[PDB]
Parts: sequence; structure tokens; C-alpha cells
Amino acid sequence: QCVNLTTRTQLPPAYTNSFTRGVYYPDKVFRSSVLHSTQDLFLPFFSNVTWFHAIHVTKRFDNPVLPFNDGVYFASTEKSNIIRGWIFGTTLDSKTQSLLIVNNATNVVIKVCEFQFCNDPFLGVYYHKNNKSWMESEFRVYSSANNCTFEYVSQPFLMDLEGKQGNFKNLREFVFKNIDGYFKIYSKHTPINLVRDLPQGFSALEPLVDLPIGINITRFQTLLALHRSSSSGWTAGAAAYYVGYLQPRTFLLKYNENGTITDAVDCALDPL
Amino acid sequence: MYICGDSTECSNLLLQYGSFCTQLNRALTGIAVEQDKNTQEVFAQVKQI
Amino acid sequence: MYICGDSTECSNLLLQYGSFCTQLNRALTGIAVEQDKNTQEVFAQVKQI
Amino acid sequence: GDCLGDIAARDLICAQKFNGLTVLPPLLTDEMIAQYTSALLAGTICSGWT
Amino acid sequence: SLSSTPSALGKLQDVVNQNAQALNTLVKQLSSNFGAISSVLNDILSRLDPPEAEVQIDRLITGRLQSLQTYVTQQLIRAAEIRASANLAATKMSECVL
Amino acid sequence: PPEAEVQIDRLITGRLQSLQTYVTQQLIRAAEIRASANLAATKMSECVL
Amino acid sequence: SETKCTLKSFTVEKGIYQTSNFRVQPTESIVRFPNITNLCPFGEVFNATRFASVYAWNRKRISNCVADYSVLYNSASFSTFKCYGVSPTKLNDLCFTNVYADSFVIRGDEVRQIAPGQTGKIADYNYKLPDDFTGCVIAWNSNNLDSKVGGNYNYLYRLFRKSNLKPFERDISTEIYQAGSTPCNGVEGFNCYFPLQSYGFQPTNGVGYQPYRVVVLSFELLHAPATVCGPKKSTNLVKNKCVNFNFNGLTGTGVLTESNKKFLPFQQFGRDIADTTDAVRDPQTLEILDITPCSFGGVSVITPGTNTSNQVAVLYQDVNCTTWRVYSTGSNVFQTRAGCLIGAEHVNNSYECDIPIGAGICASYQTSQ
Amino acid sequence: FNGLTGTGVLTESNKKFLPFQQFGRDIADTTDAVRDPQTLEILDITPCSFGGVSVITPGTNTSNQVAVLYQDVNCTTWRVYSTGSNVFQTRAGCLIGAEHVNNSYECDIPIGAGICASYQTSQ
Amino acid sequence: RFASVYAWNRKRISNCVADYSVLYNSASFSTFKCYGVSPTKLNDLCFTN
Ligand SMILES: *[C@@H]1O[C@H](CO)[C@@H](O[C@@H]2O[C@H](CO)[C@@H](O)[C@H](O)[C@H]2NC(C)=O)[C@H](O)[C@H]1NC(C)=O
Ligand SMILES: *[C@@H]1O[C@H](CO)[C@@H](O)[C@H](O)[C@H]1NC(C)=O
Ligand SMILES: *[C@@H]1O[C@H](CO)[C@@H](O)[C@H](O)[C@H]1NC(C)=O
Ligand SMILES: *[C@@H]1O[C@H](CO)[C@@H](O)[C@H](O)[C@H]1NC(C)=O
Ligand SMILES: *[C@@H]1O[C@H](CO)[C@@H](O)[C@H](O)[C@H]1NC(C)=O
Ligand SMILES: *[C@@H]1O[C@H](CO)[C@@H](O)[C@H](O)[C@H]1NC(C)=O
Ligand SMILES: *[C@@H]1O[C@H](CO)[C@@H](O)[C@H](O)[C@H]1NC(C)=O
Ligand SMILES: *[C@@H]1O[C@H](CO)[C@@H](O)[C@H](O)[C@H]1NC(C)=O
Ligand SMILES: *[C@@H]1O[C@H](CO)[C@@H](O)[C@H](O)[C@H]1NC(C)=O
Ligand SMILES: *[C@@H]1O[C@H](CO)[C@@H](O)[C@H](O)[C@H]1NC(C)=O
Ligand SMILES: *[C@@H]1O[C@H](CO)[C@@H](O)[C@H](O)[C@H]1NC(C)=O
Ligand SMILES: *[C@@H]1O[C@H](CO)[C@@H](O)[C@H](O)[C@H]1NC(C)=O
Repeated sequence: QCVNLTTRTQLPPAYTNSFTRGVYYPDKVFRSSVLHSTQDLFLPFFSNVTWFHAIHVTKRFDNPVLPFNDGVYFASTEKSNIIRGWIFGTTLDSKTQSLLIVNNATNVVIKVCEFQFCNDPFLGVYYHKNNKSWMESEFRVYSSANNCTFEYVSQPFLMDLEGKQGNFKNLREFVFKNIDGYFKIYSKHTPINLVRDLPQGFSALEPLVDLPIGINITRFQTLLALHRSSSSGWTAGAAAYYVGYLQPRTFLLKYNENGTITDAVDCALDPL
Repeated sequence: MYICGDSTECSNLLLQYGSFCTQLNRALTGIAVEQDKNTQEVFAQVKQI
Repeated sequence: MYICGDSTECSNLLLQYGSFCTQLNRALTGIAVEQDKNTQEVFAQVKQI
Repeated sequence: GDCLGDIAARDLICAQKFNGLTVLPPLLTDEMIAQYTSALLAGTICSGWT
Repeated sequence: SLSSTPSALGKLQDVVNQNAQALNTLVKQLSSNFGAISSVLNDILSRLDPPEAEVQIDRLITGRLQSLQTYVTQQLIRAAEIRASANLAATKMSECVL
Repeated sequence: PPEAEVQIDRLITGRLQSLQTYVTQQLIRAAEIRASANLAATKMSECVL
Repeated sequence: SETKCTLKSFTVEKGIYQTSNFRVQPTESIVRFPNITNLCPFGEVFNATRFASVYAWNRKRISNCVADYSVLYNSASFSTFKCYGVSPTKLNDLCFTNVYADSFVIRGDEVRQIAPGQTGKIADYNYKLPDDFTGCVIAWNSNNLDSKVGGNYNYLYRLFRKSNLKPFERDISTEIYQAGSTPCNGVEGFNCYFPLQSYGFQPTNGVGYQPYRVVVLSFELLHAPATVCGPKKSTNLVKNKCVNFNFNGLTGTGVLTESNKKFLPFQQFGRDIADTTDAVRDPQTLEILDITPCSFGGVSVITPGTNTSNQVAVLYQDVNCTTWRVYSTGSNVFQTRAGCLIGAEHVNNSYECDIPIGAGICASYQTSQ
Repeated sequence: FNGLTGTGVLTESNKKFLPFQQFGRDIADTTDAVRDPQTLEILDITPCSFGGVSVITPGTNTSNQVAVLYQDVNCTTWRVYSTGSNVFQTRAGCLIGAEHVNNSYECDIPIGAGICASYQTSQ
Repeated sequence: RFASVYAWNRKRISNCVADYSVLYNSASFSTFKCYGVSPTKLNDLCFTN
């Protein structure tokens, strides 16, 4: 069921800067042509962002377990749909319930169960040289899923699993918070054209979903897909992601004429 | 400082009417400015020393 | 208008201390009167045109 | 460090500062005021009102 | 000289600006809760019955009265300063102009 | 929290009144100082120069 | 008369008094609720064959329905019913957004723990409400359903835990609790405990030990699109008039007009600088409407002394007069920079000022005066 | 301390409490001393935050350089947010982020106690 | 045994830890109400007489 992947190199973690990223619409009220002050958890401006890689070249396939703390800012720069989803929980084994949110390329599945997760979870796509096709071939992630209390499955779709050459073209940003039983997700999708780290700019994320989960989340793990032609027989593709943490902050938000947040001030950044 | 004394819960409640504090300080700042102005009008009448 | 915004229930409660509003307006009216008076004292000194 | 050391002192100035009450310095110092005064006196004695 | 240096008339512009700021402040202050569950009377009345709504409304009324009283007090103080300036101007008209 | 909030709001309102009273008194006193400073400035011009 | 009441006098001297503001009244009301035809699943929530154990409480989403509570009047009887963020009498005039029903069985002496701010084995280890709770807690005796002669042991609660639960947290693990120094690798004796216990529910237990069914309805009000509404009848939408209204439970008075504001898909209401609703998305036609207050002001009264005559002139500061938002006309209408003056004759002769009006205009009482 | 919470700096005290006294209070009736529950030592409590900060700003339409004045810092671990050199000490406080110039000029942005600042030239 | 209400008993409690959880595996109370302190704060406090 589970596979322990090998043949990876050893690099220190990379770091980048968050600039002005991580702002989301704090409410569901239309406002326009106004400055508004709010106090939610936010990614602080110009904060320390940990940079993780999936590269083939110095092979890396970074999918570590990270702390969740008070909430997470997550971002991804991709060309070929490598990052599929996340695991949230505490012990991440069949002692406690945990949340699994995964895009498996045919549907999107959200489950809350006493999952026994793999110690190196992944998904994967096999390339058929014959007739040039990219197909889902593997789903590991867990060995068991007992006592499920929440479940959602999306309508069917077909993901483009083709490997790509070129720069990163898709920036996806998410904010994850766990408050009074709800797992709150905010998101934004921005087109990009970049070759290294998280791009500069400003965009506010919109609410996506409030999930009635009811569990304790202290750690989380990112699920990446593999490419194949086995613990050594694999290709890392190409993709990168960034993780930051939210802290209570006061922000001055600027709403333009059409009610879009176009700018902001982090009131705790400095004396100016 | 005067109202909450670094108590976090108080600070978060104080924010319900924070425009008030700003207004109190605009008034005190205006007084401070006048005090330097008053001094110059009385003494700095001749700029030739 | 400022306090209740045409809410009937608020208006009926506001009446519990309506002498207050009257007093606020006496003060503002007095200011308005002085502003016209100040203008005349400075400019209308000579009534011969 | 002066307000922290001298606690037994019960200094009213520290009590005010810890509660957010601050006294700001004047822009003109006493030395500067004395210089303006001296200039006016020197002027008067030397040239009267001119 | 007057055309060249726009700050010359700052004394008159300041009067205009101060009064405008005071009125804009009163409007902005309406958003304050003053201990109420909501700054909007309609939210209070849409969710609460009379005896509960009355508590929340009294909190807003008291706060709203303080905002107006603060405004009036500041206008009276400023007016006194204007009066003094007007009296000076009147003296100058009599002694410098006539 | 929900009980503490009531007690804290009572203290915040009172603390705000203390500061507002202070500021109002400083503004009134400052006006008196301004008048004295203007008198002094006049005397400098007319008695000293 | 408004001047006389303001001054607390039956006599008014000569001069100009400000007299409130021009106001208009609403003429009709508008009620706009989403066109929901389904009745809410009251049967499934309150008439279920089985309820969950409190340690593993159930949660169900309720949506796209009418919250007509009266259907329970010919069936259910509740010993406990309490609402926290809304008055009970207002429930039928409102719409609700994220509505969930939590469901479980506890003892009668534990019912008091299902409330914000409580402690005890249920409040601390099985089910907890937030202090900031909007919703209603409903409970009733189920001794004739959940009790058995030899004891109904199918309902469990958590007795042992290392730390307290957070609001709306569920914990269904069965790991052995360590009360002492022993690691408790299994063992389950001495100072090692199985964390859950059963309730011995029997028909002969005293009331404090009889089972109770508890339903907790969690919801949010007036800030987002709603899918569950009370039993109100929608009316037609009336524009460009002063009307009273109710949009998804939010009431107010004002003038509704078409708006050019573009709300994001999740935004139902808009607000101004004073955080007052100034726009809504209509629940049936998804059109954005702006809301303008009905009353706009500008009124003062010019009075000769009342010891001379009772003729007055009224100035409308914001009326152009060139259906004028005035109380009356009756000719004698003169327009100036200070407003539309109704009730005074304009004279081409200049005179000294008596009662100042403003912008160069004064008035007086003169001759048949 | 015995259920009474707070935030502050604890130091040894010379206050002598009577046998029945557990807490001491200041003029504002705020606890300013406690008797430790295990070692019966009297401790004084000093608030952590002591103030004195202001910011000197060229217009933001010109530059984003600012200087920060610490009114109660001597600078001669300074209770400042940062240093970065350009540290000048005056009667009005420790000014960090400005170059001291020996030339006198007319006043532009007043600081206090005879000191003014301006934005001048590579400005 | 408990005392008659007309002649109610009173006992002094001292030098101990108020761990209320010991009652969870035995007692069941139909009534429980605190007046000067919130129930959730009891475990963080010390009590005198
Ligand atoms: C959420 O999970 C964390 C991690 O399991 C819990 O924190 C532990 O609590 C035990 C008991 O007090 C301590 O011995 C551990 O040292 C704690 N671990 C960490 C990393 O803090 C936490 O209590 C859980 N939350 C809830 C509400 O039960
Ligand atoms: C991978 O190795 C870890 C020990 O480092 C072990 O816990 C885990 O179960 C192994 N998984 C597989 C599939 O061998
Ligand atoms: C945090 O950012 C700084 C640069 O400001 C960098 O030197 C450092 O390595 C980063 N991360 C950590 C964990 O120190
Ligand atoms: C994705 O998940 C759904 C639901 O569990 C399942 O029916 C489907 O076969 C899965 N697709 C793949 C490629 O594994
Ligand atoms: C390509 O060939 C492989 C091997 O025979 C087969 O499994 C795969 O289904 C084929 N591709 C498509 C699109 O059917
Ligand atoms: C607002 O939207 C309109 C189109 O409806 C567009 O023309 C205008 O430029 C937008 N304004 C801003 C500030 O983006
Ligand atoms: C429960 O079932 C009874 C019939 O046994 C029925 O009369 C009653 O109306 C039902 N209750 C609800 C809420 O539907
Ligand atoms: C959890 O799983 C166990 C079996 O391991 C089962 O007996 C129990 O009923 C399940 N559900 C809950 C809520 O404990
Ligand atoms: C029913 O709801 C739809 C969608 O909101 C709306 O378009 C339609 O006009 C409504 N119905 C009436 C008046 O029957
Ligand atoms: C009233 O409206 C007319 C246009 O019909 C305009 O010329 C006139 O100046 C307006 N009156 C005032 C006092 O502004
Ligand atoms: C126990 O209490 C005594 C008396 O207050 C104290 O002197 C001693 O240090 C305490 N004990 C420890 C740390 O064991
Ligand atoms: C700063 O401390 C020194 C002693 O190290 C003292 O001479 C100097 O006057 C103090 N500075 C000020 C502004 O008081």
C-alpha cells in the first residue's frame, strides 16, 4: 500500500520573502471607495517564507510534515499540476481523526477519518511513451480510513496531466484557518510567468469554503504527484511551494471603486 | 496605555471606538504646536542678532 | 437624525433625555449668530457708502 | 532603568509615564531664549527703537 | 507674491479644513459600537425583541450623544479663537485703515 | 470572556471620560495662555522696541 | 407648533427658529425572501429513531427550506428551549445562513451543561459551545424511547481526558487514559482507564438519570446569503418610493433604486462609511439595489412675534422651487440662495435688516400686515 | 500569583508586609507588589512598556526614509526597535536614522530642544 | 447524614487542592451555580476563607 521513496539529495531549506502577499477579504460585505480597518490573522508583511522544491535535475520531492500553528499561508507556482492536496491533523495515524483534501485528477475528495497515513505519502502519473499519454497510476497517501464523519466528493472532471516545459504559469494561493470547528479556506488563482521564487504583487483572496470538520489540527503535510517512465524508479517533475504562518495583525485595507481590495498597510510592520 | 495597561483583552475591546483616541490626540498636538508658536511670537521678533 | 436615523423605536427612547438636544442646539445657534456679528464688526464700520 | 531601580521612591513622574502620560520638550531652549533677549537689549541700548 | 506662495492663505484655509474635518468625524463615528452588539439600529431591531433591543439601543444613544457633545464643545472653543481674531481685525480696520 | 467584557466596557467608558475631561480643560487653559502670549508680544513691540 | 414645543412655550418672539427637518413617511412595505418551497426536515431532526452518543455527537447541515416551527406544536414538547443571539419572537421574520443541527443523548442533570460558559464532564470532555454562540438549544425527555428494563447501555460519554475541548470539537478516540505514572500500554487497570463509560438508562431511574434528547441549532444572521428562511410571504418590489422593507430578515426604511454596484458572488449586503447598509442584492432577481434615506432636511421658520400675529414663513433650505418636498405652498413662493421661502411677499425696495434669513435676504412684518 | 494574573517585570523588594498582607497596591489601586507563595519574599512589579516614541518623516511622496526618536533612551539593548548607525543623542531623546550636521540652518521639521531636521543631499 | 435546614452545618476547608474532577466519576448535580466567579475560572484560582 505505502512506498518509502529513496534516491533524493540533501539540501538546506530555502527561504524567500512574502512581500505583500496573504491578504484575504475578511468579510462578506460589499464596500467600495473606502479605507477599512480590520484585525484578523494575516500573513505579516515582508515575513519569512519557507521554500520547498520538487525538482529532478540534485533530486528533491519535498513533502515534509510542517506545523500548522495558528493558520497557514500556502502558495504554489506550477506548470504541470504536481501539488494535489493536503493532510491536516495531529498524530496523522489511526488514533485520531484527520482531514484529507485531495485532487485525484478525476474528482476532488474531502474526508475526515481515522486515517493511517503513509510515512511518505504521494500520488502519481505514468507516462506511456506508446501513444504519448499521461495517466493517473498511483494513489498512496493512506493504508486505512476508519470511522469517517465527514465526506464530500465533487463532480467529475479531467485534469491535464501532461508534463510541461517552460516557466511556471499558475500561481495558486490559499489560506487555511481552524476556528471553532470550521476549517476555513480562502483562495486565489493568478496567471504567472516566472522561473524562481514567489512573485511580488498584491491580490486579496476570496473565501472558498467553511468546512464543518470538528478536529484538532497541529501539523499538516503537502501531497505531491510523481512521474514515472518502486522506491527509486521515479521522476520529481518540477514545482515549488511556499509556507508562511499567520499572526494576529491590524491591517488598513483599501477598497477601490468596484469594491476590490487593491492595497493594504500592515500596521505593525514599522513606525512609518 | 492609560485605559488598558497592556491588557490584550481590553485593547481588543478598545478598538470598538478608536476614532475617539485619535481625536483626543489631534487636540493635544494642536496645543503643543501653539506653545512653540507663542514662544516665538513673543521673543523672536527680531531675526537680526 | 444623527442618533436614530428615522428609527421609531430609537426616537421614542431618545425622548428620555430630550432637553440635552435642545441645549446642544442653543449652543450651536449662539455660534452661528456670532459669525454674522463678527463679519459686520470687521467690515461694516462705515454705513456711508 | 531609573524608574525600575527607584521603585521605593514612588516618583510621580514615573507613575505618570507608566500610565501613558508624556511631557514633551520645548523647541526653544532656555539658552536660545536668553540669546533673543540679549539681542533685543543690545539693540535697544545701541540704537533705541530704530 | 500671493500667487507664488499658496501657503500665505493657510490661515483662512485652515478654518475651512477644520470645520470640514469635524463634520466628517461625526459621520465616521456612527460606526462605533459603544458596547452595543452592533452599531446599526436595524440589526438590533431585526434580531431582538423590545426589552432586549432597548438595552442595546440605550448603549448606542448614550454614545451618539457623547459624539455630538464633543463636537459642540470643540466648536465653542474654536469660535472663541475666531472671535478674538475678528476683534483684532476690527481694531486694525479702525486704526490702520481709517 | 462574556462576563469580563461587561465589566471592562464599564471601565473603558469611564477611562475615556477622564481623558476627555483632561483634554477639554487643557484646551481652555491654552486659550488663556494664548491671550497672555499675545499681550506679551504686543508689549515687546510697543514697550521694548 | 414645533417651535412652540421646542421652546416649551405658548409664546414665540420674533426671529428664526430651526425646526427639525423635512421628513416623509413610508407608504407601503416590501418583503423579499428567497422563493423556497420546501419545509425544513423537522421530522428527521426531532423524530429520529436513534441519537448519537454525546462523546461522538452528530452534525447535520440544513439548507434550502422554510423554518416553520409550528409543525412541532402538534407533536413535540420541549422542556428546554433557549435562544442566545436572537429573541424567540423574532425567529419567524428572519433568514439564516449556515444552519447546522448538532444531536446527542445525555442525562437530565447534564442538560444544564449545554450552554456557553459551563463546566462539567460534558462541557469539558464531550461537547462544548463557544462563548460567542448564536443558535438555540432544544431538549426533551426521552425516557420512553431511550430506556430499557435491563438498562440501555448504547449511549456513551467521555469521562477521562487530558485537556479540555475547544468549541465544536469532536473526539472519538479510544486510547487509554493515564492517570498515574504508569505508561498504560494497554493494561487498562490500576491507574489506566478506558476513557468512555455507558449510561445505564432504565425506565425507573429518577428524573436526573433519565435520558434527554438534545438538539442544538447553530446559525448566523444578517451578514451573508441565506438559504433557510422563516414562513414569510414575499411581496412585490416597489422602487423609487419611500417604503418599509425586509430583505432576508433585514429591516429598514428608505428609497430603493437600481444600482451599478457589482457584488462578488458571496456578498449579499453592502455598507457605507458609517457601516450602515446602503445596498442589497434582491433575493429573487439578483439585482443590486441602492438604499437612500427618505428624509433629507433643511427646514426653518420665520416668525413675527406671536403677540402680534400667527403668520409665519417657512424656509426650505434644500428646495429649488424652479411635489417640491415642502409642507405646503399657497403662493408667495420666493427663491433665494438660502432656500425656497414660502409665505412671504418679495419686495423690490431695500430696507434695513430686521429678521435675517441669509444670503443677503431679511424679512419683516409690514402693511393689512 | 495565587490566582492573580498580570504581565510585568519582577524584582526584589524592600517592602515589609505585615503577616496578614499578601498583595500591595499603588496610588491607582493596582497591584505593585506580591509575597511569593513558596519563598516568602516580597517582589515588586514594574510594567514592561515605558514609552517615548515619535517618527520624523520627509513626505512619502519624496522618500520612505524615516528617523525615529526615542524620548526616554540615552544611547550612551537600548529599548529601541533598531539601530543601523546614524545615532545622535540629544535632550529630546536618542535619534536614530539621521546624520548630525555641524552647520546651523533654518528650522524645517522641529524635533525639540534646539534640534530640527530636514531631507538634504544622494538625499 | 446531613443537617436539618433549621440547624445547618458549617465546615472549614483549608490547606488543600480543589480538584473538582474527582466528583465526575461519582456525583451528579442537578444544580450548580457560582456567583462571584465564572465556573471556568475556578481551576486557575486560590481561595481564602
Ligand atoms: C491538540 O493536539 C495537541 C498535540 O497532541 C495537544 O497538546 C498536548 O497535550 C498534552 C496533554 O496536556 C501534553 O502532554 C503535550 O505535551 C501537548 N503537545 C503539544 C505539542 O503541545 C492539545 O491539547 C490538543 N488540543 C485539545 C483541545 O485537546
Ligand atoms: C518507512 O520507514 C519508516 C521508518 O523511518 C517506517 O516507520 C515506515 O513504516 C516505512 N514505510 C514503508 C512503506 O516501508
Ligand atoms: C529569514 O530571513 C532572513 C533574511 O531576512 C534569512 O537570512 C534567514 O535565513 C531566514 N530564515 C531563518 C529560519 O532564519
Ligand atoms: C477519485 O476519488 C473518487 C471518490 O473516492 C473515486 O470514485 C475515483 O475512482 C478516484 N479517481 C482516481 C483516479 O483514483
Ligand atoms: C497507450 O498504451 C498503453 C499500453 O498498451 C495503454 O495502457 C494505454 O491505455 C494507451 N493509451 C490510451 C490513451 O488508451
Ligand atoms: C470598475 O469597473 C468598470 C467596468 O464596469 C471599469 O470600466 C473601471 O475601470 C473599474 N474601476 C476600477 C478602479 O478598477
Ligand atoms: C413523529 O411521528 C408521529 C407518529 O408516530 C407524528 O404524529 C408526528 O407528527 C411526527 N413528528 C414530526 C416532527 O414530524
Ligand atoms: C470507531 O472504531 C471502533 C473500532 O475500531 C468502533 O468500535 C467504534 O464504534 C467506532 N466509532 C466511534 C465513534 O468510536
Ligand atoms: C424563483 O427563484 C428564481 C431564482 O432566484 C427567480 O428567477 C424567479 O423569478 C423566482 N420566482 C417566481 C416569482 O415565481
Ligand atoms: C434653481 O434651479 C435653476 C434651474 O432651473 C437655477 O438656474 C437656479 O440657480 C437654482 N437656484 C438656486 C438658489 O441655486
Ligand atoms: C514548600 O513550602 C515551604 C514553605 O512555604 C517552602 O520553604 C519550600 O521551599 C517549598 N518547597 C519545595 C520547592 O519543595
Ligand atoms: C546620557 O548619559 C550620559 C552619561 O553616560 C550623560 O552625561 C548625558 O547627559 C545623558 N544624556 C542626556 C540627554 O541627558
